[PDB]
Amino acid sequence: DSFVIRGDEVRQIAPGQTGKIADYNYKLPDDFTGCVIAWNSNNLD
Amino acid sequence: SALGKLQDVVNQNAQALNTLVKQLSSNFGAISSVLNDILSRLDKVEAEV
Repeated sequence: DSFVIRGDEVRQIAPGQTGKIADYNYKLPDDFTGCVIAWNSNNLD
Repeated sequence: SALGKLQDVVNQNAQALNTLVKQLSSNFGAISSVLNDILSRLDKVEAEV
């Protein structure tokens, strides 16, 4: 699953979280088995 | 005091049940013993712990 978020939002990409992204865009289940991989893409701007 | 054996059995049943109910108030290291506090004070991951 792949997308671009602001760096401060990356904390929300974890199982059982709350916040705008975790509520209204992309929610992980409480028993999630997997890896979340993220990096700054600031050079694209 | 003649019926001490039977009154002791009634007392021990009441003492055991009162102890079992009083233990609902104990924290066991949890942030509150009122379960609805935990479910309203915290996010789901911390609440489950």
